[PDB]
Amino acid sequence: RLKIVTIHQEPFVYVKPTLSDGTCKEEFTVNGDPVKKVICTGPNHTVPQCCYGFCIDLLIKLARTMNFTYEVHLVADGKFGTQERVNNSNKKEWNGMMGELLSGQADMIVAPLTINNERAQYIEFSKPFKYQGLTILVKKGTRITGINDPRLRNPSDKFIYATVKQSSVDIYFRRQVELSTMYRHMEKHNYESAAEAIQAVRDNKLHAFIWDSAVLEFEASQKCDLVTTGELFFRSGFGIGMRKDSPWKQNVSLSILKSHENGFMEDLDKTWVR
Amino acid sequence: DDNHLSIVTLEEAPFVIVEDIDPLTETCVRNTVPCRKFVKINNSTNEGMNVKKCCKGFCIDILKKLSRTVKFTYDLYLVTNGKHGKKVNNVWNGMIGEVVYQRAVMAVGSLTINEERSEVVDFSVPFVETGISVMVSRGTQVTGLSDKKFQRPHDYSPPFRFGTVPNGSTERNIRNNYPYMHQYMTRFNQRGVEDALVSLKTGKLDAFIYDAAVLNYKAGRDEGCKLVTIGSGYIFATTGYGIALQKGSPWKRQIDLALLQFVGDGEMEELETLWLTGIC
Ligand SMILES: Cc1ccnc2cc(C(=O)NC[C@@H](N)C(=O)O)sc12
Ligand SMILES: N[C@@H](CCC(=O)O)C(=O)O
Repeated sequence: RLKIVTIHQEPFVYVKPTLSDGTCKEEFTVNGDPVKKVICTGPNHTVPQCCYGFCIDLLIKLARTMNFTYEVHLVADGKFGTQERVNNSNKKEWNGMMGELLSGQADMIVAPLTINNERAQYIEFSKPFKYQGLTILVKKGTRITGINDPRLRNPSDKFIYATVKQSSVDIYFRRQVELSTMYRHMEKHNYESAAEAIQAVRDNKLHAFIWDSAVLEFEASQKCDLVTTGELFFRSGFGIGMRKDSPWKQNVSLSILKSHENGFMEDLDKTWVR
Repeated sequence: DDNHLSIVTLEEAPFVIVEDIDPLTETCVRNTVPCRKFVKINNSTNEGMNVKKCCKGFCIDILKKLSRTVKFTYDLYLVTNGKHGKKVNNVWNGMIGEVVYQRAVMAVGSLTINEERSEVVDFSVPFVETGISVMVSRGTQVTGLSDKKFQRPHDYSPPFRFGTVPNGSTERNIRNNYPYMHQYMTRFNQRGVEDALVSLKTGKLDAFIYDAAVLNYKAGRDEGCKLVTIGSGYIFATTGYGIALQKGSPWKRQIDLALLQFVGDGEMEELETLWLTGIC
């Protein structure tokens, strides 16, 4: 029985209260297909909640394909995962879903988890289940000219930009020499969650949110006051995360490749994203 | 020498481009890498000679970067038994076969990651996004692979004339997913990409279904920007090109990490700019 960790992140993972009997409300897609829901425990002291979306569908497919049972919980600290110094020593540790997987609190990460060199040093990623990149979310009418725009390059309190703390976006800005000026600004303004940042853009408390295009393009498709700015840096992928010791690693990647090849992954897009 | 690796490739511009060696020097010009091609003496023989050739392209630049970063040397050769890889009577040929049968430690080229191949070789992380795209003349209305004009061709009069280049990942996919489409399109099989582009341009084909990355490149360079890919360059069955290694290869970890470092540090974008950009 696999411990799955995930994270709230529409449209990959919706998180809703249970009904009073502790079950999940029967709901249906646009096309009349039943929305598949799983009980996921998470913080408020954990309580049972209802989880669904692209990644939950994918989990269900993997579990059925490879013949495993599971229980899903939401990452305790609410973060994706970065590697941080311990106790002003030279030793580092991962937080977020990365940390839970490494510690054994999870056996698998099933989430919009960015595949990159730094995480791949510690965990195993599947082949990508989705290809995407970064973009910037702004209010309609804000006309950001890309990364070199003077509001980003020469920051002031007049135009606030930020990302999510303890995501790979945070660490990318922390580590790239060319982003040192941007990082010093964002460090003052980073949010705990994407959902909070997204609302802050709508509420004009944040002017630009730098985040995953899979997520931000979906937000802009649902909310006509919000727009994105196109590809920001290089392209990236989301992958299933597993320990190096996992016996499941080959079959997870084979099932992802199968699901791309037979149209299942594209069908998840049509359901949750388009 | 455990550090010295046999590596197989396959010509497919702009990923792998093959040129003749200057016969005077028998040395490849700067920026290219030596690559040997076994060329038979006749058709009735296994007898042949290795011909010294020179290889370049997007994938050869990745190989050079890997060689520097992961610290291996190599002898590069061109596959002569098939192309990318197909399973025939349960026996792999092409680059996949070279790796399966341990003649190559790795395969570097425009080699599509798919499920069936991943059962017999390990693949690196994807280093180029690809999948299946469809090329048409501008004006041609096709929604996608699921277009009834492809799935149920004979409902239309005249029926759409469309093909692929057989024996690779694209044909494998169509065969597996769309039986009627597959058997219909065998009549329009093209010997290679160049033949297909000529067929499109001379009205002998209405659509060409093929690897997305190559089609995007060809569309990008088409004289007059007449040939395009459907959608905005839409990709069915998204995957990538990957380096194929032997099952349980000791090189896979470092190759994966190096590729991810190249993407992360901007090096991969430089290579796309150098090799893959088009006017269109
Ligand atoms: C620098 C860079 C380029 C392209 N894509 C990406 C995604 C990134 C990211 O961290 N996404 C947020 C979350 N999916 C996570 O896994 O932490 S960084 C980045
Ligand atoms: N890249 C493909 C060849 C071309 C195709 O079939 O689309 C392969 O590795 O088989």
